Amino acid sequence: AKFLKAGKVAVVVRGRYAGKKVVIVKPHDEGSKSHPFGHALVAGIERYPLKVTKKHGAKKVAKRTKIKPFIKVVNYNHLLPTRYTLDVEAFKSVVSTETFEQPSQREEAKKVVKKAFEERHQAGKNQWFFSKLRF
Amino acid sequence: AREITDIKQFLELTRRADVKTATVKINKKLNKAGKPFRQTKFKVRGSSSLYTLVINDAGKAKKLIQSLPPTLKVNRL
Amino acid sequence: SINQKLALVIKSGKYTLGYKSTVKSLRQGKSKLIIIAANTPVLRKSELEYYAMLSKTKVYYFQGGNNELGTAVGKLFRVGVVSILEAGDSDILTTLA
Amino acid sequence: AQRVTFRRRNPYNTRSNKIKVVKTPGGILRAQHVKKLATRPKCGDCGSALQGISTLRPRQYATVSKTHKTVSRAYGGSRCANCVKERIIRAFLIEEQKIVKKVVKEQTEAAK
Amino acid sequence: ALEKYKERIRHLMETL
Amino acid sequence: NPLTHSTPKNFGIGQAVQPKRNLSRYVKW
Amino acid sequence: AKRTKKVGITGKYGVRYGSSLRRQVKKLEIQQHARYDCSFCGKKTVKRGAAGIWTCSCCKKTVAGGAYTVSTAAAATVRSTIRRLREMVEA
RNA sequence: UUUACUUAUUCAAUGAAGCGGAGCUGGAUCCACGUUCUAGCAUUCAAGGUCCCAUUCGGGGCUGAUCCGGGUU
RNA sequence: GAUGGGGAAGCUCCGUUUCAAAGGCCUGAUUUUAUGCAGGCCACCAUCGAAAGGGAAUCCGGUUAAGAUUCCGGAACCUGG
Ligand SMILES: [Mg+2]
Ligand SMILES: [Mg+2]
Ligand SMILES: [Mg+2]
Ligand SMILES: [Mg+2]
Ligand SMILES: [Mg+2]
Ligand SMILES: [Zn+2]
Ligand SMILES: [Zn+2]
Repeated sequence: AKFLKAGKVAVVVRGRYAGKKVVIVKPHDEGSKSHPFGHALVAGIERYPLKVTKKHGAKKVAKRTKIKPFIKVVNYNHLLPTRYTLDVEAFKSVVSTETFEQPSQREEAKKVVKKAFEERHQAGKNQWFFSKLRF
Repeated sequence: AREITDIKQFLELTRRADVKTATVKINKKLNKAGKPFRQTKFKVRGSSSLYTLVINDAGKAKKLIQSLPPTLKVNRL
Repeated sequence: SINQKLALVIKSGKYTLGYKSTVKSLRQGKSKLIIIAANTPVLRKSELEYYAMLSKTKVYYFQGGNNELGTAVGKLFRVGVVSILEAGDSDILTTLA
Repeated sequence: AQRVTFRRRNPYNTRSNKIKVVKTPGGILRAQHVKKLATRPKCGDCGSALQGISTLRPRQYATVSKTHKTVSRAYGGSRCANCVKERIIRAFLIEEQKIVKKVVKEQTEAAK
Repeated sequence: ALEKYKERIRHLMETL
Repeated sequence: NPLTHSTPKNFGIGQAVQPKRNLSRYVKW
Repeated sequence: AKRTKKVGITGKYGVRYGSSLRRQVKKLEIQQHARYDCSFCGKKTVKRGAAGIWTCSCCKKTVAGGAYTVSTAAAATVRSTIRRLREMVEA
């Protein structure tokens, strides 16, 4: 049936974040007054962490594991859905319709998303999500 | 040559370190093809570019002339 | 035949024609079968197959190009992909096609 | 009725010796040498002109900022939006197909 | 602080 | 170590770039 | 309103070169200036760029082919023979 | 006389890169089961595995990537 | 049209990247043998040949007996640091 649910991982195909992997936080099938089309509120990774080896020290690993996130409202036609899933319970509250309207609650939302993504990547979950797409 | 429209920017340009000379030029023009009026152009000579500020108000132009810095070398007319 | 089943769907069922409407039906889950023409580019076909895998939708590969698919669906223009939204009068869904 | 002359010593109508007639503040007509017009940069995949990129002679690109020579997207500049989108789609789909084929080959080796 | 961060990461590895 | 992964390279024909090998037998002396 | 009874495209040559040669040229010129279906996008938009090179105005696909036609009979026979040999090798 | 050989001599190519032989190497005398829906991508002594160090930003060895040859093919 | 080479009794000839050891760069307290340079990386050929081909960037006004996009006045631009 419907696969564009919360927690679905997609690849952005248009815009500044083209080719980057996001996770859908809030779908909107019927649109709204702003963005009058089917769209989704997503959180993704702008700057992927670098690969680390056995020889890297603590400071180098800390530098190379940094993640810069972003939050975006994106049209459905500009998303390519995948078969992968990602838990969005940790930042479900901070990514909302009113987050984008107010400058700048986006900063707090991105801080929450950055902390969640970095903790999950350090835990070692969602290797495909945290791996950069090469094209 | 550049045209400036901000009065604070013009004052900063007059107080800039490399700026030494300015020129005040008076033109007699017509507003909306009506009565004659007086237009004043202040031209600050920078190192690279010449800055022009155009004022169509005689009283404001006189006030700006009074407010010009004293070390700046002003060439009238 | 498959052309007869398609004609029965056209005269009795619900359908949509074209890649964008087919993708919208697949995303909304309203699609039930997608017919893909033979001369459809492989990247387009792969994207349609991935969407059909996500939405659990059957795929049929029409033996013929977009001109033949347009003739089969009864139009005077080429169609690359056809999405069947509702086919109850026809037996196309319950058969092998 | 005022006739003009070349302002340089090349007397021939070559591609680098083109002129236009301009009236000066002195009230006279004079020739003015025109540089060859610039060509828009092209996409590396389809060959179409790149949207949002300034059109300059190749030496002049060293004098402008990075905003005039790029767009804010991956492959911004060298490739266009549609080609970038197509290669993103191709990369994702082919990687998924590679995973599928590896799993299928492992299952076939196990069953064989 | 580093030890506490390592403990938190290991707990997240267990519970995630 | 959850941060490290095994990514073997395919050095077969039509695959990743060949690694450096001792070509002393093929040296043009 | 047909303007010429038989010369057709070879009316640009006037009374020169001989009638049989003009007919021979007419056949191949009609072939080389005809419009052909694209095997990829399904549209009748393929025209000759240069001899042996056939480009589709839509979809920008370029195919090698014959000097004055897209596909020659010898090329079609070669294609069928190669298909039969490949099927025999696989089977 | 017939039949062989290579080392003189002759011809050609290359980035003198994978030649010849053997694997208590594996699968079935033959093969690398490392590459064939797609106008993507493939580069920083290679990641990983295993022995050390004196742990500290990391550094070494074997392997990954079988061995041997007195012939660049 | 030299060099590396190869012809020619020889003045000289062929050839233009070959048939050559044809040259640059990175790291280092190299487990120290005590004042001797070790570990690596990338590779192809001189030079001449266009005042109409390619090419960084300047205009206006004035000035002489004869100079002028070059001088003078004003206003710009390029390149390198
Ligand atoms: Mg010579
Ligand atoms: Mg020269
Ligand atoms: Mg010239
Ligand atoms: Mg003169
Ligand atoms: Mg001067
Ligand atoms: Zn393009
Ligand atoms: Zn076509």
